[PDB]
Amino acid sequence: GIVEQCCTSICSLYQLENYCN
Amino acid sequence: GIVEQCCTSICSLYQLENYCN
Amino acid sequence: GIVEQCCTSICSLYQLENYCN
Amino acid sequence: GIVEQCCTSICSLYQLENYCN
Amino acid sequence: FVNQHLCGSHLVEALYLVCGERGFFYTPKT
Amino acid sequence: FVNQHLCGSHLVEALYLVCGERGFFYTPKT
Amino acid sequence: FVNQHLCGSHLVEALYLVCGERGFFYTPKT
Amino acid sequence: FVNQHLCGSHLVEALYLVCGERGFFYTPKT
Amino acid sequence: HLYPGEVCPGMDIRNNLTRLHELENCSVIEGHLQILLMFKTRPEDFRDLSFPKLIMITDYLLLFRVYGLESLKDLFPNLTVIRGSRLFFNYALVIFEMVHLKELGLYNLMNITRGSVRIEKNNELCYLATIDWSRILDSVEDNYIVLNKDDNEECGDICPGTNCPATVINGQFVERCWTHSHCQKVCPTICKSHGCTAEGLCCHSECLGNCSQPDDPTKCVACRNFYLDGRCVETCPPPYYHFQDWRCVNFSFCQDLHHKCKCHQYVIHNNKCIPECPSGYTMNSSNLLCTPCLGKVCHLLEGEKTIDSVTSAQELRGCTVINGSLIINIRGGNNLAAELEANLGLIEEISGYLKIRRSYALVSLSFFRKLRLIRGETLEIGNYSFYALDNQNLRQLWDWSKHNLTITQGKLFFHYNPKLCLSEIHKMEEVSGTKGRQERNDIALKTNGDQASCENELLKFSYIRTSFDKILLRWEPYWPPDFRDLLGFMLFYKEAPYQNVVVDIDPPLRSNDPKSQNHPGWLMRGLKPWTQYAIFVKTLVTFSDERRTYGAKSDIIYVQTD
Amino acid sequence: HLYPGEVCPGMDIRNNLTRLHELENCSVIEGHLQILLMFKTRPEDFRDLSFPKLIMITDYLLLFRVYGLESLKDLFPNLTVIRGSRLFFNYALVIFEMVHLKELGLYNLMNITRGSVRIEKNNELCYLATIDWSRILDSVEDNYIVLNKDDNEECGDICPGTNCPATVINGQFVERCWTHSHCQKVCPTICKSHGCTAEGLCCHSECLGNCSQPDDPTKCVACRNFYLDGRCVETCPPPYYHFQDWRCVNFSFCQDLHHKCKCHQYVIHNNKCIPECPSGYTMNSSNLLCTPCLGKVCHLLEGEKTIDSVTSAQELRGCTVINGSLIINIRGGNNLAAELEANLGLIEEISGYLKIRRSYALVSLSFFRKLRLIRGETLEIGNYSFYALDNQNLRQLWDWSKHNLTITQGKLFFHYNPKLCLSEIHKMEEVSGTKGRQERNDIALKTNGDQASCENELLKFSYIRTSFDKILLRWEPYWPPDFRDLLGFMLFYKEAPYQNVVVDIDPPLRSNDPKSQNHPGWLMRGLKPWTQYAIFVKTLVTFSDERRTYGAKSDIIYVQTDATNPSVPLDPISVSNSSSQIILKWKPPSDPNGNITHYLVFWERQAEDSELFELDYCLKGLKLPSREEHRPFEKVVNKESLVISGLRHFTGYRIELQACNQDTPEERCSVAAYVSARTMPE
Amino acid sequence: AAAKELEESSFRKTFEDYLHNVVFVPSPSR
Amino acid sequence: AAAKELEESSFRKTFEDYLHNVVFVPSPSR
Ligand SMILES: *[C@@H]1O[C@H](CO)[C@@H](O[C@@H]2O[C@H](CO)[C@@H](O[C@@H]3O[C@H](CO)[C@@H](O)[C@H](O)[C@@H]3O)[C@H](O)[C@H]2NC(C)=O)[C@H](O)[C@H]1NC(C)=O
Ligand SMILES: *[C@@H]1O[C@H](CO)[C@@H](O[C@@H]2O[C@H](CO)[C@@H](O[C@@H]3O[C@H](CO)[C@@H](O)[C@H](O)[C@@H]3O)[C@H](O)[C@H]2NC(C)=O)[C@H](O)[C@H]1NC(C)=O
Ligand SMILES: *[C@@H]1O[C@H](CO[C@@H]2O[C@@H](C)[C@@H](O)[C@@H](O)[C@@H]2O)[C@@H](O[C@@H]2O[C@H](CO)[C@@H](O)[C@H](O)[C@H]2NC(C)=O)[C@H](O)[C@H]1NC(C)=O
Ligand SMILES: *[C@@H]1O[C@H](CO[C@@H]2O[C@@H](C)[C@@H](O)[C@@H](O)[C@@H]2O)[C@@H](O[C@@H]2O[C@H](CO)[C@@H](O)[C@H](O)[C@H]2NC(C)=O)[C@H](O)[C@H]1NC(C)=O
Ligand SMILES: *[C@@H]1O[C@H](CO[C@@H]2O[C@@H](C)[C@@H](O)[C@@H](O)[C@@H]2O)[C@@H](O[C@@H]2O[C@H](CO)[C@@H](O)[C@H](O)[C@H]2NC(C)=O)[C@H](O)[C@H]1NC(C)=O
Ligand SMILES: *[C@@H]1O[C@H](CO[C@@H]2O[C@@H](C)[C@@H](O)[C@@H](O)[C@@H]2O)[C@@H](O[C@@H]2O[C@H](CO)[C@@H](O)[C@H](O)[C@H]2NC(C)=O)[C@H](O)[C@H]1NC(C)=O
Ligand SMILES: *[C@@H]1O[C@H](CO)[C@@H](O[C@@H]2O[C@H](CO)[C@@H](O)[C@H](O)[C@H]2NC(C)=O)[C@H](O)[C@H]1NC(C)=O
Ligand SMILES: *[C@@H]1O[C@H](CO)[C@@H](O[C@@H]2O[C@H](CO)[C@@H](O)[C@H](O)[C@H]2NC(C)=O)[C@H](O)[C@H]1NC(C)=O
Ligand SMILES: *[C@@H]1O[C@H](CO[C@@H]2O[C@@H](C)[C@@H](O)[C@@H](O)[C@@H]2O)[C@@H](O)[C@H](O)[C@H]1NC(C)=O
Ligand SMILES: *[C@@H]1O[C@H](CO[C@@H]2O[C@@H](C)[C@@H](O)[C@@H](O)[C@@H]2O)[C@@H](O)[C@H](O)[C@H]1NC(C)=O
Ligand SMILES: *[C@@H]1O[C@H](CO)[C@@H](O)[C@H](O)[C@H]1NC(C)=O
Ligand SMILES: *[C@@H]1O[C@H](CO)[C@@H](O)[C@H](O)[C@H]1NC(C)=O
Repeated sequence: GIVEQCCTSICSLYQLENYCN
Repeated sequence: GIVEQCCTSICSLYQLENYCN
Repeated sequence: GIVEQCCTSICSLYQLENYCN
Repeated sequence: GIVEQCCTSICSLYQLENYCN
Repeated sequence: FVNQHLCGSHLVEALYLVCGERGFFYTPKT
Repeated sequence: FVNQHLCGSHLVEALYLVCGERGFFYTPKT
Repeated sequence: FVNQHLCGSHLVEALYLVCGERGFFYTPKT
Repeated sequence: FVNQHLCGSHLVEALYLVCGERGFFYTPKT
Repeated sequence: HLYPGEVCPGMDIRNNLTRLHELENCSVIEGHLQILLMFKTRPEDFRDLSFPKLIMITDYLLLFRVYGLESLKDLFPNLTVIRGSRLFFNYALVIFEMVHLKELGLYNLMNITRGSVRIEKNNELCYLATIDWSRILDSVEDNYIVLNKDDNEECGDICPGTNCPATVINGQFVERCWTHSHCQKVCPTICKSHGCTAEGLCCHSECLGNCSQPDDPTKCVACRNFYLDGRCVETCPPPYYHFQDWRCVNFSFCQDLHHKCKCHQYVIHNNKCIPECPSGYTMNSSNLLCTPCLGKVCHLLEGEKTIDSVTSAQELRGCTVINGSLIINIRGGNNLAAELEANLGLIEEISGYLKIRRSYALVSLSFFRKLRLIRGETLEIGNYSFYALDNQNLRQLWDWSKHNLTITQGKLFFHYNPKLCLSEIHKMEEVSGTKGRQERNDIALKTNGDQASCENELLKFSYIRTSFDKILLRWEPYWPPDFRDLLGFMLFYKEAPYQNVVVDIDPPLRSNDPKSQNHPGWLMRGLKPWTQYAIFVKTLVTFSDERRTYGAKSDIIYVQTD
Repeated sequence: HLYPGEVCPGMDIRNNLTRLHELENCSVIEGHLQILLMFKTRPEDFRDLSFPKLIMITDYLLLFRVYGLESLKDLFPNLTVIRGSRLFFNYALVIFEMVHLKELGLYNLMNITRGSVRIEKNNELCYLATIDWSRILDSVEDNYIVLNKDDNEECGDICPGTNCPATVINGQFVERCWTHSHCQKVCPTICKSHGCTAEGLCCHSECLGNCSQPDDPTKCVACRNFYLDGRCVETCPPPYYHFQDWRCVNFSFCQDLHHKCKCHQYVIHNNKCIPECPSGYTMNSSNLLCTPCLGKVCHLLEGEKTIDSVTSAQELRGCTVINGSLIINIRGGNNLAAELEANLGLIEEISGYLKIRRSYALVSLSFFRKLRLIRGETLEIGNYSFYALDNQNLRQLWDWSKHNLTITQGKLFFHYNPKLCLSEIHKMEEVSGTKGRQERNDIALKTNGDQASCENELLKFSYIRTSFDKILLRWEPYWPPDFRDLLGFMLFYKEAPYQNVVVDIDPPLRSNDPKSQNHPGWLMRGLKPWTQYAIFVKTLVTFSDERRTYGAKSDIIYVQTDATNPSVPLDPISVSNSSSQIILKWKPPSDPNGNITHYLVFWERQAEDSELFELDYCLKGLKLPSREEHRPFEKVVNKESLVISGLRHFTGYRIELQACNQDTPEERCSVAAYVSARTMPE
Repeated sequence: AAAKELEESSFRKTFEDYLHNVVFVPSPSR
Repeated sequence: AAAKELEESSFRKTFEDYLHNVVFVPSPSR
């Protein structure tokens, strides 16, 4: 989930790259 | 004694219960 | 113990009979 | 773009880290 | 239950009301 | 005979009523 | 690149900076 | 780390301070 | 007529106004509509952009972070009704984080049937106090408005004169409008349900909100319940079937809807085109009728679901068997309980455990109607089938008169439940039949039910002495099985003009009970004559870690002085 | 001599005075004496009953529920010293539930060495406020006295006159006595150690309390430390041995004491006849000496002991190995921690678990000196080797600098510990190495340490702005890693003339940090001039069920304010004691408003009134009353008076007086106070 | 006393979370 | 606030208990 990745953990740019198309 | 308990003091029902068998 | 028998449980007259000699 | 990130927004050091090799 | 110092026939009838049945024996030795 | 949990001076007077005479010694070793 | 736990408009602007162009569609079934 | 909108030689020296060593290549195709 | 456009069911729009022209002509959008995440928009991108074609939305509507937009009276001048079947945290109108959005002009909106409105983080919006939600909504106490331009009091949101109704609500006349031009229309106190026309006459008994002619089902604007072919209708005449609580369709339509998942395949029951049948029913190959038979397993995703609102709730609407575990966590602030009951556990079994964490406003669990069994085949960690934490209003679980409970495995976990007293807890242990499982500190014996004296013991007043300046009360001296534990007598006194409902007394000497002359009392001096007082007493005793002697409280008594 | 009677070790007496005659002759009882439970006694059963021979008791003394007795001046006129080796809930004198006991007469009691005195449920006893316990005891704050006849104030516990010392204690003189006859003896402030004689001279350096002759070891009354054959001695000379901290015995004595358990068989160490040897020691077949060797297991009854006082504690005095489990429960109210330390864990191991339940005043655990290993071979129920509950003062467990901890099995149980924050808890988890054991709710994460912000995060002030009526602070805005969790800022302020040591602030918009222009601040208006203030700030954040971000607090800081114009110089009195001298005296102003530099003094020559020059006094009606510009001035420094010289006879004077709290730049000074005066005629 | 405001702020935070959770995964489908 | 008095009363009760526990068993030896 969103805070499960960016607030529980810290998101990477590669993790957010799947949230680019 | 008798007046020592029932007249000097006041007897209780539990005190007189020993004067039941 | 004392309250272990007379306050935790309730003592009997036979239990207190050991506390007569 | 360049002023789109460093003047429109403010660049971060991590954003400029892609502008390191 | 009365809370009073007691003598005479008052005390006698009180004791009979307490005893009812047997209440008292008479064996000091036998 | 009360059927109740007992402490303090209630329990003290109960024990004195049970004992009457001697009741308790104090010789653990002698 | 920040290394920090992110919420709110901080996370919103971070996501917009990551996406830039299209980034996200809305076809779960169609 | 400055938190400010940047242009000109300010931005140039900022980029040189970020890069230090190599920082940027020039191969779009080769 | 009544709806010259089309349906065009709900799809949500992102990142630019390009896909918006897909949704132009359509009269009433089935489903929901969201518009989100458009940073590069301009105020010029809306003056050549308008949709009067939409009048009603079924479920909800959402506006989230789109720049350059300042009003809504152009984009939707004629949206009128929100039904609100599929809701959004008990909201159907989301206006949130909208930079530059300063007004609405949503004057044609008349009734929102089900749901509420939440407004937040919109530091340009005004004209907010000029909106009577009671004309449009029922539960106006479920509307959240914060972080706005109205919250820093600057906007003079006025209109030039009379027009806009200046109605006293709380302190004075509140002028009702949408813009400086658009007043808020108020129908009279007789045309309230179906709406009124322009001069104020009542519409037809099947109209809703607006009607092109007063008292005409063929000349309404919006149907109350159901639509059929230029006529707002009360029900479906044969051979027609209710579809999504708004219209009547034939057998051919809902028939051919089924033929396309070859996703919500449909059936028909109770003259209705519905998605599915409940338990004990069977489809039909001929007409898809929920035929009764002998013998609904809503199998969850990973056997687990956090439940927080109606949006979580309607996914489990009408289920009978739960092949999973449930998590009840509502940081609420409003009682959802009736609508919570409206689509919940007509069930008997839970395969896994049950969790109830940190829910605030849940005073009871009576909305659980038919629940009997917990299988507990997957436990809460720590070997629990049941969980309970931090319930600031929970007092009653159920009435154990007719409510039952069957527990296979697992244990109980009770902490910080400040109005949950231990009597019904032990009753739950009894009716559970799992009393020989709970260890020490499976129940917080300090925090559970520590805000009101509950348990059993009642003080009874032996004697009452009144005056115009003196009060003495005498009651039967209760003594716990350890008489040392009584430390005092807590007394609560006050006056009482109605009957719709502090000092201390030291304990007297016990010392015997043939004649325990220790009937305890307190003298009150602070008396007013002719004055009704409300007095009651609590017994202050010593806590013990064991099964503590619960202590006594007296009755609230009313004493009128001279 | 010094002790004509005998030892007669302590036997306790019940139910009648018949066995009391077994204990007549003996002068110092080893052990203790209890007198208890004689309901069928009479006051006439004590008038023919007296024991002056007893002078000192070693351990303790007890009086419990004996009827008919009213005093102790007859039964024990001459008891003087209580040593208190074996104590009784840190007491040595029990006066309890004694019906008709109305007085003591215990004037000869002089020093109680170790222990205290508890008096309870004795509804006849008086003459108690006349008893200075500080003359007899050291720690007088451990003496509990309640439920007595003095608690319903009726007794006139007086003496006829002078004799009894009326010493001030708290509010006034407290007349010190025992009866209406017996005063309470006070030795002077130099004979305090060994007592004083009748005239008040100091006794010998080995006497105690009383001595028959001043400065005589052969004519004391009670020994301070040790007794040897008509002499109180400082130590045992060879070949004698200290026995029970009071005497010197030969080798044959403690030798033959061993030969009687064939129960406390005895050995010898450090010139002392002792019960047993500690670890690493061995007996001797020749002389029973605790010889050192290679490699003390105090195996409990049922492997378990509830520990509540020194009476519990001395049973494990000197032990090295505990073959059992320990339970610490002291419903207290008094720190026994030093005396607790004095006979405790010179050990390393506990074979079973450890329990700490509902103890009140135990602030620390440092009295466990050498404690290293927890075996936990028998666990607490719930699978614990450790227990902790309801400890209202416990803050530190140990300094983990040099103290260590090894835990074999079991888990940790932390509940209701409002001054025990999670930091040292997790440090104990770390040093234990048993961190991979504890589940959820092995630590109460809502009650443990919830009375003070503890853990790590410290606020740092960036800027300080001061005034005489304004305060602004600026500090670094801390944000937890979820920035939404910051609820607000808790601020505590007060004034503080010493340095031996409420508002809230909304958090600002975070929104960035290249230039997070959000340095938070608060303005105070409520300032007093020249006034020292003490301020500190705490961060209010949202609780989370996980490892919550511990939150910050600020340092306590001290800021004095600036200083305004001082108040009116109070009471100007202008007397002219001579024909040209005028004393002007005054009080300080109500508000000095800073350190007063000086007093600005203006005296102005007022001429005579002009209407008097054109009046005909030769006519009847001759009633004469006997009465910028730089004015002459003075800066009176450090004086509330000023005599003025060079003044006219018969001239009224205006006087304008001010005070001044600032002198060197741009004098901040008071407002004008006025008086008028007249010099004497010549 | 005012702890309902304390949980109300967490309610606001949960409302922040849920919209973000809606926005988060329509895009990763691979 | 005054809970030290509350535990002090229990301390008094414990002191009551312990003397009674001393008085209790020197007598049963059989
Ligand atoms: C907006 O229009 C509706 C149309 O009638 C007004 O009436 C409300 O209609 C709904 C739909 O039937 C009613 O809800 C129903 O409640 C029953 C329980 O009472 C439930 O079993 C049904 O399933 C359904 O949900 C609602 O009670 C009814 N309310 C009233 C006051 O009549 C509505 O009043 C209009 N809104 C305003 C602000 O005028
Ligand atoms: C009553 O007489 C004694 C005799 O000296 C007075 O002094 C006290 O003497 C004892 C025994 O020497 C001292 O106790 C010792 O303390 C040390 C640590 O300080 C410890 O290591 C020893 O094992 C022993 O326990 C005690 O401190 C000492 N007290 C004082 C104040 O000097 C005592 O003062 C006399 N009582 C009164 C009321 O004057
Ligand atoms: C909105 O309506 C116009 C008008 O056309 C009507 O709707 C069409 C879908 C069709 O059913 C026509 O018979 C109706 O009269 C639509 O414009 C038409 O678009 C089609 C392309 O799909 C084109 O071939 C026609 O020539 C257009 N006709 C006119 C009069 O412009 C428009 O596409 C509709 N918008 C949407 C989103 O459906
Ligand atoms: C059975 O119903 C279908 C569908 O109903 C249509 O859509 C509804 C929403 C509503 O608008 C109805 O009035 C419509 O009829 C019918 O199929 C359509 O019939 C209309 C007749 O005017 C025709 O114009 C459409 O082209 C038809 N649709 C298709 C896809 O061809 C059907 O006629 C109904 N049958 C009976 C017996 O009533
Ligand atoms: C208390 O002392 C008297 C006096 O006798 C002294 O103490 C004895 C123990 C013994 O040592 C005598 O030599 C001392 O002179 C005791 O009275 C004597 O008791 C003994 C028998 O016990 C008897 O033979 C004597 O005749 C008694 N003498 C006198 C003068 O009465 C008494 O017994 C001692 N009591 C206790 C409890 O020790
Ligand atoms: C070694 O000591 C013993 C015992 O000492 C006696 O008891 C002490 C409490 C103290 O009172 C000492 O003064 C005592 O001497 C001696 O045995 C006693 O000796 C005395 C001699 O005066 C004699 O009167 C006693 O009867 C003896 N005791 C018994 C039971 O018979 C012993 O003499 C000492 N030996 C040496 C070599 O000093
Ligand atoms: C909770 O209880 C279950 C049941 O005894 C425990 O799970 C068992 O664990 C053992 C070994 O770990 C397995 O051999 C069994 O098959 C397990 N049984 C089941 C039903 O899962 C579990 O260890 C307990 N947990 C706690 C924390 O006590
Ligand atoms: C505490 O842990 C111990 C260790 O596993 C458990 O005791 C075991 O119980 C089983 C069956 O009950 C026995 O076969 C083992 O021999 C026991 N081991 C030991 C070391 O005693 C115990 O069940 C646990 N108790 C709780 C309440 O969790
Ligand atoms: C569930 O409860 C229903 C009502 O219970 C009835 O009333 C109470 C007072 C008890 O006496 C109970 O035995 C009665 O039956 C029942 O109709 C139903 O059978 C219950 N179901 C189960 C599984 O217990
Ligand atoms: C117990 O602790 C003693 C002191 O510890 C010493 O100082 C600290 C700062 C650590 O660095 C520690 O490692 C040092 O040894 C030790 O003397 C002793 O060996 C320790 N015992 C055990 C069993 O760890
Ligand atoms: C005194 O008490 C003892 C022990 O109980 C007993 O043997 C003796 O007979 C008693 N004497 C009298 C006079 O009561
Ligand atoms: C609008 O957005 C869609 C998807 O985000 C993209 O395909 C299209 O090119 C965009 N059009 C314009 C004009 O930006």
